[PDB]
Amino acid sequence: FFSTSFKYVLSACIASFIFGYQVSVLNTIKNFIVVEFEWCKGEKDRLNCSNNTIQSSFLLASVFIGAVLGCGFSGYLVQFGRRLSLLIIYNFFFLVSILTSITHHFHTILFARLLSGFGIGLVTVSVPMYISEMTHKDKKGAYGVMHQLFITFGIFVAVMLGLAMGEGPKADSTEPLTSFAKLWWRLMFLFPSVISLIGILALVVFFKEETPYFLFEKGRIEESKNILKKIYETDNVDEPLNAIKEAVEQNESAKKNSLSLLSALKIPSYRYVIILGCLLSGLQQFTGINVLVSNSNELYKEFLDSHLITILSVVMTAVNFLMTFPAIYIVEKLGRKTLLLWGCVGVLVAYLPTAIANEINRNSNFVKILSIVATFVMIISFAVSYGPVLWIYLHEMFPSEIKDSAASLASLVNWVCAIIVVFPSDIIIKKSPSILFIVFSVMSILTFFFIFFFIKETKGGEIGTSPYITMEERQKHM
Amino acid sequence: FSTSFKYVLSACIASFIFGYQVSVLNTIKNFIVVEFEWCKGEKDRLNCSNNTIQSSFLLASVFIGAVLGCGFSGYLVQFGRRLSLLIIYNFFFLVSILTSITHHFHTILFARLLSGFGIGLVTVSVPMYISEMTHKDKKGAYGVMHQLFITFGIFVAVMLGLAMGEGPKADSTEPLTSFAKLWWRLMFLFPSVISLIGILALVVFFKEETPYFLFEKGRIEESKNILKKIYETDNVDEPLNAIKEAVEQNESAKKNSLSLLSALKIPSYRYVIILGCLLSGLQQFTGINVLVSNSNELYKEFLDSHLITILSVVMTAVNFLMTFPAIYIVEKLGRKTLLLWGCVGVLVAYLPTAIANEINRNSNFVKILSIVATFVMIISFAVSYGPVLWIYLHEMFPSEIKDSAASLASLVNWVCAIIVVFPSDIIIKKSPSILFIVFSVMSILTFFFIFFFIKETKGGEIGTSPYITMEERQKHM
Ligand SMILES: CCCCCCCCCO[C@@H]1O[C@H](CO)[C@@H](O)[C@H](O)[C@H]1O
Ligand SMILES: CCCCCCCCCO[C@@H]1O[C@H](CO)[C@@H](O)[C@H](O)[C@H]1O
Ligand SMILES: CCCCCCCCCO[C@@H]1O[C@H](CO)[C@@H](O)[C@H](O)[C@H]1O
Ligand SMILES: CCCCCCCCCO[C@@H]1O[C@H](CO)[C@@H](O)[C@H](O)[C@H]1O
Ligand SMILES: CCCCCCCCCO[C@@H]1O[C@H](CO)[C@@H](O)[C@H](O)[C@H]1O
Ligand SMILES: CCCCCCCCCO[C@@H]1O[C@H](CO)[C@@H](O)[C@H](O)[C@H]1O
Ligand SMILES: CCCCCCCCCO[C@@H]1O[C@H](CO)[C@@H](O)[C@H](O)[C@H]1O
Ligand SMILES: CCCCCCCCCO[C@@H]1O[C@H](CO)[C@@H](O)[C@H](O)[C@H]1O
Ligand SMILES: OC[C@H]1O[C@H](CO)[C@@H](O)[C@@H]1O
Ligand SMILES: OC[C@H]1O[C@H](CO)[C@@H](O)[C@@H]1O
Repeated sequence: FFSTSFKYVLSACIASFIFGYQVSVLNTIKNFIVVEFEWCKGEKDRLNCSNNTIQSSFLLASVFIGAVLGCGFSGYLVQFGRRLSLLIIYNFFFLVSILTSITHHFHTILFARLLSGFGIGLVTVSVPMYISEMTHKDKKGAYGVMHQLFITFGIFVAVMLGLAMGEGPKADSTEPLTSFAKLWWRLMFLFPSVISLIGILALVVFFKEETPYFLFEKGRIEESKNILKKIYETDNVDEPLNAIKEAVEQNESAKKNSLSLLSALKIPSYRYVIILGCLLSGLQQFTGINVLVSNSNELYKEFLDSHLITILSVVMTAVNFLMTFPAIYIVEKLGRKTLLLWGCVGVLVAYLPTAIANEINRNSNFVKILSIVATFVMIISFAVSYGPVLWIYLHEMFPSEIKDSAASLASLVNWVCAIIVVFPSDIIIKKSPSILFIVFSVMSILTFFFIFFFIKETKGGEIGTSPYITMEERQKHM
Repeated sequence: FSTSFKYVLSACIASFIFGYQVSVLNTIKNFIVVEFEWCKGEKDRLNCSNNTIQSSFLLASVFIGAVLGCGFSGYLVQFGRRLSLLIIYNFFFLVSILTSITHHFHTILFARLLSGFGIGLVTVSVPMYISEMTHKDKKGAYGVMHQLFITFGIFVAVMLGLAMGEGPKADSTEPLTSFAKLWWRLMFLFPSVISLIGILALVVFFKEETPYFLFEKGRIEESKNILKKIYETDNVDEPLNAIKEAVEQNESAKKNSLSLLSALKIPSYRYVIILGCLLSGLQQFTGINVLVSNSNELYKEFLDSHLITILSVVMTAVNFLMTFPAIYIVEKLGRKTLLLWGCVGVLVAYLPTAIANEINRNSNFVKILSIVATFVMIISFAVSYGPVLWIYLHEMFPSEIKDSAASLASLVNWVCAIIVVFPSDIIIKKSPSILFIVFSVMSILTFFFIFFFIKETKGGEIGTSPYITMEERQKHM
């Protein structure tokens, strides 16, 4: 259904779109910066050299480290508001897009990409929590899948705009880049400025209210009543205010007992749910998803040419975008634990045979075809499950007293594990893919058993509840 | 050097960064011109048309950013004064970082645009913070600290550029020294370290907000606490009542929906608003920013490179030394007196030079007269108009529009900088007699405007203005 809840969640999905677009737009056009910026002007080949590898590694380290920092600071910025965080995100990305688009050196664009990763880190926490507190509880997951839905649409859009370009600068060539190339790569960088302005317009014109949970939590009880009546489309909103009123009584009880996130870590009951979130969020990167997102080109560069890789990237990202839709219906109909475990199964289906085949014959044609299609398996499984479900889960698994802080910590762990996985995986897939893919298979099975034994279902809960800490296991202790 | 002094110095670190970011670009610009190679397609590597165009753009970006920063600081300060200082510090930390690593005209232009945004934030936030963290009897004396450290920042900026050689020759082609390629980025970055120092100072010792704002927003007991902290005495009910009346006038004004534009329709408020705008913008018609912005362009014609070095150093040092006497005089004499004497001084500086250029444009003594007249103008501005304006704008408004109108006037100052400096940069190139006679006419006009319209504001309680009286503020619609 397209309700008021849906309009507001969509308002936040613009920040989600900027998330995805900034994740992938660098990789879309990086050959053209390598040529234009003359990173390899001393070697025979202009797209591949020592200098390019070094600096292009840093241009990803920027995104990931800035996302670590941005998720860390999202915990203290959301303290001062959710809708505020969306306006900060939009106003921030507007300027960072401008700067990225006007840089003429590796340092300025490294700075701009680190700022862009900080924006990513803000979005990761801000948008899913906003959707968590701005939605009908029955539809928390359906609309939380919209977060990842629009992230994926951002990636797909970034890939689609690059095809308006010339689809390659000759590497062996000494030919300067086309004027339209030199322009459209900067224009692609700047497009998110327009998108940011659109988000700001939508926030300031139509969707002015903040989340009912927050307003009730900060004393403005009648503004809570108003915006909750507006997301629920009725004057009768007793039960959601009961959810919010009890969760907020819990927040202030905990703050009376001085239960900061660190103090809760000295409490076992809270520490268990916290570390469960940390591990579920850090394991999302052990799929190698950003090994494929960052090095979508570098992986298949051994056995494929430019045209097929263009088409591959397009259909890969489009399949990614189209497989998030089913998750909208699955996350709610089945449950989150269910879809998560099915995702593990899909990723194992993908990785184990590539490991086996590479162990048989790395240089096999069957191995190359199998690599292509196993990649698509990983994508179809990731897009319909873990992707959406993690950001849905993290803002439903935590008690109200540490709901916001714990979510930011888990998102920080997500980006830190991205650092852990992506950068060594591109060393190992170069050396021995069998080691890599057997590790990812074992991680699929390990994560499966972890989720099966420890991870509990979270569908349908009111705001500020956890299946890990009952009500009495948290008020009296906190 | 009371507690109020500690708090105002905490705010004056931002004033230091203000001045530094203002003159640091101009101090080392030759070096960037050589690195970025804006004029390499000619025989002369420092002087060409493209340099003129892009340098004018860099200065205009700073000015436009200051306009935007003051206008936005009006809306920012309602969320906090010390908050404005924090946002400014973080902002300039990262802007100094970016300014330091720029390698193109566009990135450094964008960097200076943001630097000007922070400039405009400071221009409004810092004088207000000092206005509300000090004794009502010492608002002016501590308000000079703002401009005192501003001038100190310009002095530091010019001083550090001397550690360089100033050997990016116009006739040479020799590549810049490694230390030279390093030091101007280090100078752009130094305000990052200074921003860190300021953030530290604010967050550790000077945690409390201003009493006026705290009472404006409900924290009455914390208003009392920080009031007793700055005043070093607990029974300070009189400042609390000044705040109570100003804040009650604020709440009653918002009750009738008094925004700045709503006050513009009531003549009572519109009068003091346009007085503020005019007094604030008239500070720029002294030609002070024509000299600060185009310091080298004025004396490159009759002065050599080393001679420009010493002249800039000593006039900037004089600016800084002569901002000190205002600290005592603003409180001993008042603002109107010191303003009128400043107009006198500026006329003494310009009018002899104006007539002298018509006497003999190419006179050996006209150059000497211009040097002495420059120092007369510098001394005149630094001790009076410079310090006094930002003191005046945060005492002359009723509290219903105190912050909003203060921000509007501080904005107008920067708009007038644009209206003056660039037409001045073009006119002084043609006929200094006309420009100096116009600046002298402006001295006379400013003198009479201040003389007839501008009232004394010393000793007024916070939220008090000599233009609108307490019962007049009540005048029901
Ligand atoms: C977050 C972004 C930070 C990027 C800058 C990190 C420090 C890089 C060291 O300085 C570099 O030294 C080179 C000569 O040695 C110069 O060619 C180059 O211009 C300069 O930048
Ligand atoms: C206490 C919370 C109230 C703040 C929200 C009020 C409505 C939205 C205002 O957002 C505006 O977005 C612009 C982006 O261009 C900013 O430039 C501008 O400064 C800011 O005012
Ligand atoms: C409140 C005191 C701190 C609790 C310490 C954490 C260990 C107890 C948590 O129970 C867990 O329940 C799961 C059922 O879903 C089991 O599968 C799992 O084996 C078990 O560990
Ligand atoms: C879920 C994983 C999705 C991975 C998608 C990452 C996209 C980055 C791949 O860059 C590709 O480089 C080519 C030139 O080299 C371009 O022609 C092409 O447009 C672009 O797509
Ligand atoms: C985290 C990985 C994301 C899924 C990608 C699946 C396999 C990608 C193909 O890899 C490439 O093909 C051969 C193996 O198939 C190797 O010989 C080659 O060195 C490797 O670069
Ligand atoms: C109150 C008036 C303040 C005016 C100060 C303006 C400073 C900018 C002038 O540039 C000067 O040019 C030289 C090379 O061009 C530099 O070496 C020198 O350090 C610098 O000072
Ligand atoms: C890149 C350098 C690191 C930037 C970090 C910015 C400083 C954190 C924000 O400041 C804090 O805001 C609170 C407002 O309530 C105050 O309570 C507290 O005293 C103050 O310290
Ligand atoms: C904002 C102005 C500050 C005070 C003015 C005095 C210092 C500048 C002097 O001007 C310069 O010296 C001669 C004027 O006597 C002219 O020959 C020359 O064309 C002119 O460029
Ligand atoms: O969907 C692809 C992206 O989503 C994840 C976060 O949800 C990122 O790590 C990944 O690059
Ligand atoms: O030191 C003089 C400076 O003060 C004025 C602001 O009051 C600036 O324009 C000028 O650079």
